[PDB]
Amino acid sequence: KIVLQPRSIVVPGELLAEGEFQIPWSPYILKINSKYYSTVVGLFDVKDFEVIPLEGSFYYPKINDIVIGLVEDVEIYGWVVDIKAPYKAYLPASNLLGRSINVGEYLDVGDYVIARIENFDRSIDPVLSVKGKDLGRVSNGIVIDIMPVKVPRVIGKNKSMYETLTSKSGCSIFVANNGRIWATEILIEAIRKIENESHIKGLTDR
Amino acid sequence: QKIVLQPRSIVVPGELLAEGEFQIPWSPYILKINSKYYSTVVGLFDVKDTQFEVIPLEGSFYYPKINDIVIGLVEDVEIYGWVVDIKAPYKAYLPASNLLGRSINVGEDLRRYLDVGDYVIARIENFDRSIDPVLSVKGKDLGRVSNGIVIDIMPVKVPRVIGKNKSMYETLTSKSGCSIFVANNGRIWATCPSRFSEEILIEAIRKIENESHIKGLTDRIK
Amino acid sequence: MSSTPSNQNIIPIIKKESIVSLFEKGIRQDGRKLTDYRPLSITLDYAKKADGSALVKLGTTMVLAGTKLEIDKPYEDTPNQGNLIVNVELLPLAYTTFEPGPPDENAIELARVVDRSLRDSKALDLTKLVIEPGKSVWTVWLDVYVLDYGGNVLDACTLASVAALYNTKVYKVVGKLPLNYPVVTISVAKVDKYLVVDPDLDEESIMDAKISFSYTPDLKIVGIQKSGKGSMSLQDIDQAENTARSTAVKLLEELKKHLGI
Amino acid sequence: MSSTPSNQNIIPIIKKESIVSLFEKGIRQDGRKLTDYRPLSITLDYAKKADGSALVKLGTTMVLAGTKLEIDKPYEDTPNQGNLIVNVELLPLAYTTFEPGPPDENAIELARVVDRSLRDSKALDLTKLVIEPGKSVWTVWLDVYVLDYGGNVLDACTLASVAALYNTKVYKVEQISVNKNEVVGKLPLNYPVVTISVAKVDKYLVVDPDLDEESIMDAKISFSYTPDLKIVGIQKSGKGSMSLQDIDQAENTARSTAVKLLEELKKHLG
Amino acid sequence: MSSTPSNQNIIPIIKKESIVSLFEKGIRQDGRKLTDYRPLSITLDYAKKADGSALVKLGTTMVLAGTKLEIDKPYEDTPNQGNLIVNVELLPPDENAIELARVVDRSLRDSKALDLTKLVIEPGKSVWTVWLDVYVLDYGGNVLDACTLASVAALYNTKVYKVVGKLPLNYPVVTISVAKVDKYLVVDPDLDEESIMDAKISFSYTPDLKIVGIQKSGKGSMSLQDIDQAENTARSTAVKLLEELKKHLGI
Amino acid sequence: LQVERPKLILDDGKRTDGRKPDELRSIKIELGVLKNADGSAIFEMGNTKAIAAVYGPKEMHPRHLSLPDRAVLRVRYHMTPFSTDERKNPAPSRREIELSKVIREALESAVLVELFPRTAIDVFTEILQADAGSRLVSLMAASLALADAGIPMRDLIAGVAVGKADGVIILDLNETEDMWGEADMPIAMMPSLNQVTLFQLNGSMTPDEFRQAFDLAVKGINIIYNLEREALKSKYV
Amino acid sequence: PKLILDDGKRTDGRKPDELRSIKIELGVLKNADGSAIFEMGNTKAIAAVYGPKEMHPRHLSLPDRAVLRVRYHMTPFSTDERKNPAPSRREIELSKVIREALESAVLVELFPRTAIDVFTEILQADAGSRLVSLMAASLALADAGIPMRDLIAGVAVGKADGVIILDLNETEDMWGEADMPIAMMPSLNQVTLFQLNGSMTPDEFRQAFDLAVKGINIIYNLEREALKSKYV
Amino acid sequence: ERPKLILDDGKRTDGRKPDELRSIKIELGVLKNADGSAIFEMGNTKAIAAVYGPKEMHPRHLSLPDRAVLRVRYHMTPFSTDERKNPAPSRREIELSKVIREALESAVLVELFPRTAIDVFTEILQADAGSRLVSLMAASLALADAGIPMRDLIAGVAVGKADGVIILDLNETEDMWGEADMPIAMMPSLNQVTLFQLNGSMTPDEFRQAFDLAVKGINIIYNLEREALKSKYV
Repeated sequence: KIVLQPRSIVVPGELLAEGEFQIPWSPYILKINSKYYSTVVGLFDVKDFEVIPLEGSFYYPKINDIVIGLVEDVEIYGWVVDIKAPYKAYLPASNLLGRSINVGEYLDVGDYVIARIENFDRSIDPVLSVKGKDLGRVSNGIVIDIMPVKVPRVIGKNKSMYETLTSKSGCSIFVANNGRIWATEILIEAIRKIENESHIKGLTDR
Repeated sequence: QKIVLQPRSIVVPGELLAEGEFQIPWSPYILKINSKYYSTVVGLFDVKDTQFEVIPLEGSFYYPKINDIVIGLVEDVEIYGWVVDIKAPYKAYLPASNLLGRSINVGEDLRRYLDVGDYVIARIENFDRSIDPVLSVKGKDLGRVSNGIVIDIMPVKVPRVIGKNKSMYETLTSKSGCSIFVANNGRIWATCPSRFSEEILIEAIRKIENESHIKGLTDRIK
Repeated sequence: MSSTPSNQNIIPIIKKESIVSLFEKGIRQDGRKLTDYRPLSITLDYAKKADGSALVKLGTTMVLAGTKLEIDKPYEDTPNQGNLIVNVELLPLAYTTFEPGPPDENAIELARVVDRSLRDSKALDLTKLVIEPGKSVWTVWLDVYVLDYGGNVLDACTLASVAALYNTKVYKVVGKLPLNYPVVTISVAKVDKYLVVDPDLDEESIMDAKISFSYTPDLKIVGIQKSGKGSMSLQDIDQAENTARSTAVKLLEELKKHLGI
Repeated sequence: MSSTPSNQNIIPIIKKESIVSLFEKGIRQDGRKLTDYRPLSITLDYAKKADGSALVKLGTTMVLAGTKLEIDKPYEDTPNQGNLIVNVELLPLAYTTFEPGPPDENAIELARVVDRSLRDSKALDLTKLVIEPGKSVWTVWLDVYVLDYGGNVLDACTLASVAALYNTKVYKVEQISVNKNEVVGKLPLNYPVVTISVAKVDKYLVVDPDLDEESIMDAKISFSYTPDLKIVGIQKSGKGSMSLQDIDQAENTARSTAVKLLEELKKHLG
Repeated sequence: MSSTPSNQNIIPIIKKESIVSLFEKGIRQDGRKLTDYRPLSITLDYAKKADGSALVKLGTTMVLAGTKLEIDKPYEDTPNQGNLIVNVELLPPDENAIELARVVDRSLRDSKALDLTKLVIEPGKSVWTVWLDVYVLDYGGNVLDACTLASVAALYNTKVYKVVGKLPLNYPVVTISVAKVDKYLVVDPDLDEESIMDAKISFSYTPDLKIVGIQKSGKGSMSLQDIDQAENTARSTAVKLLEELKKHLGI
Repeated sequence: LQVERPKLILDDGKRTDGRKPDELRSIKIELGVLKNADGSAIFEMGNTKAIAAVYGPKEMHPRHLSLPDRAVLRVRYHMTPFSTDERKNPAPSRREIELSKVIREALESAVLVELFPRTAIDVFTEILQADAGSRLVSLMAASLALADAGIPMRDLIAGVAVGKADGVIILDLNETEDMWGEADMPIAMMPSLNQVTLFQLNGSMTPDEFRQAFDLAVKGINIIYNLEREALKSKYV
Repeated sequence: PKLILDDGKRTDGRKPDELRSIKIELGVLKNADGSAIFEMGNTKAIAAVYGPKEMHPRHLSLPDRAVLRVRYHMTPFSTDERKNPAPSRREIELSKVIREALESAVLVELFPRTAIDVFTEILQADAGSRLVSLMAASLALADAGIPMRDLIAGVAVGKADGVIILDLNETEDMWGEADMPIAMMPSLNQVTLFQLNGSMTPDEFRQAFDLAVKGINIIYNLEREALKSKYV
Repeated sequence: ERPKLILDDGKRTDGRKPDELRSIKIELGVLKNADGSAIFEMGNTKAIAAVYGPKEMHPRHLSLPDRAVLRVRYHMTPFSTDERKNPAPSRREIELSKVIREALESAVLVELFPRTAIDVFTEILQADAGSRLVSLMAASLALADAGIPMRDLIAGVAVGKADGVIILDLNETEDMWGEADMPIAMMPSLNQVTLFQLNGSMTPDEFRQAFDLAVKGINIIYNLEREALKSKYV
């Protein structure tokens, strides 16, 4: 049993550690027999080892997550929502209302929506719920798209960044798991700078 | 008018069987125009009592009749169930709620109960003209198959492999090496121990297909 | 057949509601004015095996054009000219939704519009490409490859086209092409009730229509093409050519600077 | 399109298992060992209107190749040589998922692999093939039509290809235009060429893989040999991968079989 | 590949049974007899830039055919005749278009109605090529007959150049199609009749009433007697059709 | 183009077919010519002839090709092999693929497609005689056919190709002018709404020549538009 | 060329009412629900059938009957001059003509919403290919147990030097006066395929009509027995 | 006329020793509307790849229930060769697109995205032998530049034979006029071969010698790939 690196930059195929660890399943680690390999351009780490992806422009759905989506199509029984995933999400018309449809043609093609993934696995596309607090149709400000990878980075590290982006410009910017923040001048920019300068520490600044 | 032209002959499509009116039910293998009766398939002309029919000597496709018991193959895992190949012109569908006995929970099927590649024993709960065959895995010994070998045959020799009064069942269920479950599907599921004197029995179900016309067969099997 | 496009590029409502409020103050989302062209980059001799090439970056639109010369027969149609063959392609690599195979309709239009603005402008004199009359002649194959659809691809196509032709060295090395003068194409988009110069992807997804005007150095109109589902007023066309021509002065100069004049 | 094939017929999750333990014991289900080819047969002059033809039955794989000679211009890309054109077609007839139209991808690959192995071995030369230089030349059309897809189609294609070229009768150019009555003589053939495909199934190497074995294999590698046991073409196929030792050993197992194969091929044609 | 046509448009079971009752008294829905053709019209020199053209209105079937002449080289296969190329196009090549083109070509070529050998300018070198493009503008049923009437008419309308004169045309050729509907034979079947028919058979005649082209079409089948009689009805009609054609062509 | 002539504007200010610089060719319209078509028209401009056929709003064959909120227009521009001087290959050319798109987009702003979501409206045109202006003759035949099909529209589309021959601004170009002139500027519009539907230029013009030809087309279009309204009118009651 | 030599015999030594040699072979392909090889002298054809299966695009299928998909294709080495394998205008015509022939025999009503695929290759051509191809198809469908009203037997009757002749060879197709392919369901006496190419008098038409029917009944027996070599 | 490929000292026409690589240039993230992108240069051979990350398959019956579908394309611009090449996909381009796809099929962890599609498109801007490998490596790096999980990067070289001399990374003169041309690509850390072809002729022994020469040429490129992706800002 031996680990090979402290916390360097790691590439796909790069050997991490070998032997008997366990070690839950990560999409960023592949293990054949005893050897452990990174599967992504990422950052090696440990605690109690792991790879934090440094690259990745898609979002991978987890049940319970809060995402800001974009309505692509309206169906007869609901709405098709884009959530930056390999799969398109579906918001049932029932969930939005009070539970049924008097067959009528309501948000439309291009409306942003904050919602929670209520259901998702390997045989289904993500199903959205608009039930909770602040969940609903976004009707203002701007939606800033970022790599779903930099989601935790735009915040800190003890919520540090969140107060710094807000104490220079505008208001309640919402960092969704989705890699999309809803803003309410411009910030695109500094979230385009913490966006690209993320590799370099200690965070910040200005 | 009422004359039969043949004794017990090997019959071909477009071959004359009978003249005039008989009281036969509709069959895919016999076409009657006005008063003449013709074979539609390469088969076996059989006369019993007032009736006659054609046991087909060829047919690699299975045709569904309600409440049949087939052994199928999971091709696709749908959101609310599974799509299954049962050797038919139509692909069958096994509802998820039928298998679980309940509606699917919020975060279930990776596959788990049945995956793409799994064998299934199920009965055709519902089928017809407007619908594709719907299945049920409820009865005894239905559901997923978890060992042995599955032998594919022409679905048309299914009655012959079981034989008259289920007798080719136990002559093969007892030189070996069973339970040999002859599904109506043209697929039998064998479960020999067995390594490795083997159930190359498989070649015996092949010899049945080569000579269904030759009699008495149930004794030529040895 | 030739059908209304199915899918599709869905621009958000709020990213359209706010784009118009920006127009109201005469500024666009990237910061430029309603009359400003996007930043222009021209890299001559990018494709090293081409007789002449140009890699044009216009905003986020990337276009590469290469030339290939050969000796062929002049057609039954006047045997006192060379040949010009324009082939434009949108590669399945430039945009997410794009698919492989033959040119598509937009691809054919882009090719045809660039062909006309080169041929009719007398920008490239074909009569001088004759080696011996009715016999052997130079054939100019111009292949335009769009590598990143960032909007206003017609204008970037023309810039790369002219640039590639000026970078072309003829052999058996003898000299450049018999080029009279550079040609530019300026696209003006009717967005709402505004006329906007060099539209980007978002602007192209919200516009009613666009009209493209091609100019020679003497500021002579040498090609016009209207595109889009929507319609424009007579006053929109009249004003769009005014806006287009004023920009043609600026654009011909930055083009020359890049082409070594 | 060049996409992952969206059809598997689905090999049973249990069929794969039984073929893996029939292995180990080092045997197959058609009774042969891991280094055995299937029963082979070659019928010369099967298609009477071809200049030369062969019907190859390799196991349950059935392939038919015919030749057709024509006088053409050469290219001004080198012109003291004739032409070889290979067209392989996996016919709707051979397998349930095959549909008709232009050659597919597997078709094109099979054609190009066979073409390289015939052209690069210099087995067909050429030789020759000029009737008068930079002016007139023989053009050999070789059309290989797979009639039944039973696995290891590449090797069956090569056997039929070589056998059909050996069956080819050439005719008289008489000023200009061809004839018939005066059959001049055979094709400019230096030697026969064979292809051996070894499939990596689970942890085993398997020579002449059939349909069931091809459906469960990780990958297969094909080795082309001249009679002097010189390697003249290699092609790897499949979704999966092999180790360096797998390839190293795959070529050993292929070469030992090339001796057995070249002699059975020779018996079938002289 | 070549598949059973999926788009069907469906025929009412009650409509067919009313069409059959009208047959039972020897009349049709458009009022004509079981042996009558639909009203025919032929406009020569309709497409002005063609060498020769014909706009044919037969019932509600409209067909336009134009000719184009060029100087090409005769093929290796016999260099002592000109060229005829027939391209048919249903304008809503498909399968029906290819069939129609091929049946029109055969009956024109085999009847020796248009002498190709006389189209030679100089043997083995330069020859006249006749392009025949037939464009079905309105599919009103029995399009094959309207295709042949248009083709012949356009050939007769064609003026050759150095203006010199007509083609080496021996005689006109007509084609008569006879549909088996229910238990009846119907001449010049319209759209509804084609939608309810078992099959149709087409007979081409030169002025002898000599058979110079036959083609059967459709999902269903006819008896031997049906064919025997269909040609007998077809031939009697050919006499009537040739004389209306000649009137249109100016003989 | 040769490099000095042939003569385009002749020896008194009259063209090679006898027209003044501001005169239209003869126009002939005919409606409902095809019986198994929901709408049809023949349009003639001098020597240019086109026939259009329409198949009213109907269901789309493959689902994903249809649009959820509007009809899909399927427009075809094709030239018969005998419509030109040299036999033209009936396989669609690059010219025909371009014009089909340009004509479709022209009609996209006139046809009220929002009225028939998830449907397809098919519009097929054939050029039977080509003598310049075909794309415009074809588009007008399409507009008239659509009207002949009772499919709702914002306005009819009238169009002409204004141009330049010997430094002279001319209306409605013939074949000789298109081939040997300096400019060819097809303009089509919805005259009642003063909205331009199609706009192209091939050749060369000055900013001022552009606006003078632009003016000449508008008054040429207003005459064609009158002939269109009255062609559909005969049905006198 | 002289076709009916002055003695009453043909170029290949046959009488005016004689068939070329015939060889039929069933179940030749393993991956094919039904197959057959048909030889008619110098014409060789092979057919494969893939039993009722699902249609790939939903809207190309029929709610009440199966769709037939038939193909006629000639190999590039089946002719005397190399034939382009891309489907010719001839092959597209004959594919339809053979499909429409089989539409009246195959009981399509039994398998609604499905597709039945029938593919045929001509390995050797010498006139009669379209009928040999059709007969190979018919037998292949039977070798698969797809219900059919009756087998389809067919010959090309014809005319050489005024002499009405049965089963044309290549010389007869390309130099004779007429060529009349006829195929039918002989037990139901229903004509399934009928074409004429060349020229015949109304009387000659009816004479050759009769010659074809007796030539048909001979091949029909050869078909029934060929499917009966099960063992009977 | 066939040029002498090996002087006369053991050097090549371009100046390399039998075991030397051409100059390698790598550039990541060159396209803006593409989930991943890369440029790869091997001497005079230049290629550009774009990836469009896991997304929904257009027709449902072309997708897979348990894994993503790879859509890989190899295409040569008309001005990449010396004589203009017809832009329509030739038989060579159709073969290589399949061989490049299958090479990626063992590296790209497709099991993570059932019912989806991963699109990879390559363009050859300059050709000089090795194009299929340069294409494949640009593809591999582009997929990494997109963050799509992979078993290991793919590095490749064409090993060959010139004047009885076994050589590494052939140039245009060597592919055209040499005896053998053997493109080999693998996942170097897992020691699994991903692409393996031979065009020409070799003895069993020369096969194993070139085999070894490729493996060490691969390992060099492998580190150039790794570090090119690793030029983080560390």
